[PDB]
Amino acid sequence: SQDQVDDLLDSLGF
Amino acid sequence: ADKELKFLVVDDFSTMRRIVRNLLKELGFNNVEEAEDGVDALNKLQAGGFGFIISDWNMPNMDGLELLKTIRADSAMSALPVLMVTAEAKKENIIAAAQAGASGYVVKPFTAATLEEKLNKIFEKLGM
Ligand code: BEF
Ligand SMILES: [Mg+2]
Repeated sequence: SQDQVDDLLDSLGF
Repeated sequence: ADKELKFLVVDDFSTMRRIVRNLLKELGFNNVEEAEDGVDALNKLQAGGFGFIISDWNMPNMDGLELLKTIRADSAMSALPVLMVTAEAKKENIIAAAQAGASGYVVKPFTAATLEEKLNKIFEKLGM
């Protein structure tokens, strides 16, 4: 879920 | 990106605005103004010339998400870079930022190095 947050941020280019 | 790019720093806490303005200065960005919520921000933006917005999420009168959506739907300002600032990275808030067109997203507190990283990400994507 922290990994999901980091993946999410990466996917968004954030 | 141009050193003279005009920033608007938006936060209801004057100390946080001062900190962000100081981090910008540390990076060589001296052309910085402040606003205390989304309503104050839109007023300032009418003066024109603004090139980059950094906005907090939680503010009275108009919050950061409301401000971002307004800027993005505005006839003149729709493409303005907007870096969102939040107290905590949460899936729901990140996805809300994404859906509304946030140019970037950063969790406070952050260092000048982190600020520079996020600004450079936005500049790169926008060809600035
Ligand atoms: F009030 Be902000 F979301 F830190
Ligand atoms: Mg706030």
